[PDB]
Amino acid sequence: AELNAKTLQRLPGDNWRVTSYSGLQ
Amino acid sequence: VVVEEFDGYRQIWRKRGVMPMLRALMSARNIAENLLATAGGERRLTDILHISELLQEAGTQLESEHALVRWLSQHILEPDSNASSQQMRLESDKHLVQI
Amino acid sequence: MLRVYHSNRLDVLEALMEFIVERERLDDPFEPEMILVQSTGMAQWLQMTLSQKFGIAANIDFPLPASFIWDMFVRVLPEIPKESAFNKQSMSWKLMTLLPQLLEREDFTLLRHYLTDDSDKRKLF
Amino acid sequence: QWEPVLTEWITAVLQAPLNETGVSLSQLSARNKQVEMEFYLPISEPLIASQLDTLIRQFDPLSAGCPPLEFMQVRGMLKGFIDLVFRHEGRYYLLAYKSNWLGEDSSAYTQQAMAAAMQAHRYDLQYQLYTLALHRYLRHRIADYDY
Amino acid sequence: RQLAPLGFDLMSQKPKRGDRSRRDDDRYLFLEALISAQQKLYISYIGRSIQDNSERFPSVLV
Amino acid sequence: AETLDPLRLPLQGERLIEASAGTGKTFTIAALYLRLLLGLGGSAAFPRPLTVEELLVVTFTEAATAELRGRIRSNIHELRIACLRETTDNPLYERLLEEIDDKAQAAQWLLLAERQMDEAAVFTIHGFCQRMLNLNAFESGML
Amino acid sequence: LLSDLESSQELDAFVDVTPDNLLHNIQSDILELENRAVAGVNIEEFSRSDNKRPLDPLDSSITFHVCHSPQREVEVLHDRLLAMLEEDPTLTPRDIIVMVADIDSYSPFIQAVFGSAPADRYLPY
Repeated sequence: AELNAKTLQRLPGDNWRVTSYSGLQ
Repeated sequence: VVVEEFDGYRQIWRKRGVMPMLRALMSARNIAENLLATAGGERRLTDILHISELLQEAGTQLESEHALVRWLSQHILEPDSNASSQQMRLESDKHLVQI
Repeated sequence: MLRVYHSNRLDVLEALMEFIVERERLDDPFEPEMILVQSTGMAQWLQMTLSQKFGIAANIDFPLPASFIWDMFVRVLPEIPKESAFNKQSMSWKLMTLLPQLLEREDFTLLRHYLTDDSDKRKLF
Repeated sequence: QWEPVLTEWITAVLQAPLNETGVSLSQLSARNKQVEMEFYLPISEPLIASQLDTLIRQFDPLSAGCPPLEFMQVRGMLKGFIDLVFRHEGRYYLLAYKSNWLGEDSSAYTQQAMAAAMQAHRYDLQYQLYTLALHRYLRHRIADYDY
Repeated sequence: RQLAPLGFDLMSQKPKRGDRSRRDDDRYLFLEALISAQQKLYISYIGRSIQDNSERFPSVLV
Repeated sequence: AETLDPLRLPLQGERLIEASAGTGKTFTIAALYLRLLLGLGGSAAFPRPLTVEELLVVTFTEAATAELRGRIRSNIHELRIACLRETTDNPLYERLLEEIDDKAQAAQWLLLAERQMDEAAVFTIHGFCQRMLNLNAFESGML
Repeated sequence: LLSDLESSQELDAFVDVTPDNLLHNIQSDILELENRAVAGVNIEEFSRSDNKRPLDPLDSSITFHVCHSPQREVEVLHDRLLAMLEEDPTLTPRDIIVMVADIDSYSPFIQAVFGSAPADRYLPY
């Protein structure tokens, strides 16, 4: 029989990260 | 083109690891569908997946990339039987004569 | 006065701590605020929630209960060093010297039967 | 062998005052000083580098050169570890430590070379975030606060 | 996770109120994981063996 | 030899059970485990009821020990339900409920056995030997 | 130990949870301290089954999953987390936590099934 897979519409997550000054340089 | 895609596979293998490189190789070449279409290739595909799982289990304990290749060549040269490195059952849905 | 705050979830306790801090401010600005936690993730989540509520989260000390109790022992009673003489490694290295000295006693014959069979200073440590 | 030269160098550091009025480090009591202040700073907007570097260059005079760095939109928390915060005559001050200084052996470490090092290593953003964190800390702690 | 006592410890012989054990700590961790879940709770355990297809029973808490 | 009844076996001294191929050995083991937990048998019973941490079960295969632990846990839960309901659908459970006079104390003991089922002393041979070597290390001389 | 203190000031701030879901039902039964387990002492309580609480078939709050290997377990978990992210439009992966009994045994499998996802499927871990 025929079978298909579901597809995610959007991105799973935004750019959320707890960084420091060295992360921004 | 083959050398370029193998260099991309080497870059994925150096950046992301073993199983991402093997999954990108099995998805771009589409070799899993061809092995499932071939009669008698499901056991070969399960053996390939188990070898990939064992290579990923042995690749986290090693830093160098050639060290995993030397470990795989040694375990090929060493036929010793461990509880994790044995062959599994290929299929369970299809009924087979069990010796 | 010892205040005990019973609550079902942790967000109500965090809101009550925020209301306590915003209600009564500290007289000394450089005085650290002692918040007793057990793990590092709890202190990190408390720091993130206090930074989200206040706009900043700094000079907040998260010590162990044993470390805070020993600090209060040092601060209240004088003539006390900052480190305890009875620690795990210190008592281990003391007992490794004291146990061969006490093998001649009658009360330590069980440790003598456990120790004097074969010893390359492995069972003793 | 380095120990007897290092301690007198330390006293040479301690004898040198670091203020606009000439306040040394020996005049700071234990309650006035605070070493290694850890702060968390929240941000709910996507941090755009083009909208931030222009706002820095509008007021900071050291941003004449220094072409702007590129980073993604960062939304969430920012960690920071200030080396020292100390008060004196009713005024708060910040102090940080940089000690690599490999390329200088003579007395050429003037204000121009230090400004060039600040522009090269981009410590202006770090000092501006430190001033923002100290302003928020003194606003949250001390009532009736003026910057 | 079961951690057997040393055997010659006197705290395991006569327990008090303030005594702490790893089994009770794990049960309280399971209680805090049940309470702390707000929207969705997912639980997965190995039920069938990959080697001999043997039935693997779950924990007593589940 | 004699025939074996799981509710009439005297649990005194040494007994030798010869379970043939295909017989309910794991069921007889679970029945004797419930008998040792509840203290049943009358004159052939134990002088005192024992807890879960006092019944030692030794089986070689680890999967056999896991299956026996799961089956004993299921039997404890089923007997607790049948004692709370005073009824069951199994004849051996019916005779087990008929053998006891009290229901509240037996239900409390079965509840404490269900709660202490994680600390059950059902180990293998080498596991029991390692546990006895690590527990009483002084008289044995083990690291 | 807390109730034994003499000069303790006890304050209670309990937010009640409306029992609609199964997890909210369990939390309400824990908070209200009541026994909803039907033993069935009589045959009338054993025959009828509508005396319990109704559970909707679409309630996916608490689910129990049986897997065959540590690889397939987290491979199912990744697809279920993708389905949960697709089911709710406002859902952050920061608000999702995964706790394992042993981290060192499952962490190779977790990293393997989390690194193999494509760019449209990859969630940060």
